[PDB]
Parts: sequence; C-alpha cells; structure tokens
Amino acid sequence: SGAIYVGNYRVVNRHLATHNDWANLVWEDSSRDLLVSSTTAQGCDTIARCDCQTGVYYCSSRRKHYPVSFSKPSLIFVEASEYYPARYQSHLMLAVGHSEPGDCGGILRCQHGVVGIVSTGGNGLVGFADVRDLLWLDE
Ligand SMILES: CSc1cccnc1CC(=O)N1CCC[C@H](C(N)=O)C1
Ligand SMILES: [Zn+2]
Repeated sequence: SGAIYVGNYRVVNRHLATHNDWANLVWEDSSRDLLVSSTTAQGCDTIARCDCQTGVYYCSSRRKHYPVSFSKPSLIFVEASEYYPARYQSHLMLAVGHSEPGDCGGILRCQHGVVGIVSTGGNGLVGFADVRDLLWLDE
C-alpha cells in the first residue's frame, strides 16, 4: 500500500495497480515494477534529482520510518512470485532493513526529496524502485 503523488501523476507498484490506474495509464514497465497513471488533482511530492545513497523509508509492517544506506539503481535478480515470473528487475536499489509483502509502496526519501518506493525485500534486505531518472514527472 503506497503511492507517490507528483503533479498530475500517481506513481505506484505495477503489481498493486488498480483498475483505475490502467484506465488512465500514462506509462508502465514490468521490468521496473512501476506504473504511472493520471490524476485530476495537483500532487505536491518533490522528487529528488540526485545520486544519494542514504535516506529514510516508511515500513507499514512496523509503523516506523527507518534510516538506510542503499545501493546505486541496478539489475537485480528477483525470485519468481505470484505477479511476475523469475526475472532481473532493473533500476532497483538494495538496503539492509526489515520488509514484509504488505510493505510495497512505502516511500524512500533523502534531504532532496522522494527517491523511490519499496518493491522487493527478504532475508534481512529491502529493495526500492528508483524514480529519480523519470524527469518527465516534474514537467
Ligand atoms: C516488500 S516486498 C517483500 C518483502 C519481504 C519478503 N518478500 C517480499 C515479496 C517480494 O519481494 N516481492 C513480491 C511482490 C513482487 C515483487 C517484485 N518486484 O517482483 C517481489
Ligand atoms: Zn538526495
């Protein structure tokens, strides 16, 4: 459960996208587990445009925010699941942190703003879908 509301867009995990998200689809990528749809209202989330590797993420499963050190967006292998077959997910950042399946969508942010959303996790790690390269969300 979680979305980024920037301007006239709504950024969500592709595996949790609703029927309304597909009826107003702007762009989607299975490799990135991202789906951007349109909204009528004007979102106020600031997207970070940077090369940060430290920030704070929100953990629904513990109702706590956590400071984490994270990796550069890369091509990481994600085991098979009930949404996607076993594949390499691109633009993914890993950190040491608690994660549960109901934690997808939780925001990651640095001093500059929103970095990405929780997408993968397991074995003591947590993985984030990066949104800093998507410069069109601001424009
Ligand atoms: C926060 S997700 C999590 C956390 C702890 C343990 N297992 C998970 C589950 C997970 O990693 N998923 C399931 C949903 C689809 C994901 C994907 N991008 O393909 C992979
Ligand atoms: Zn930053």
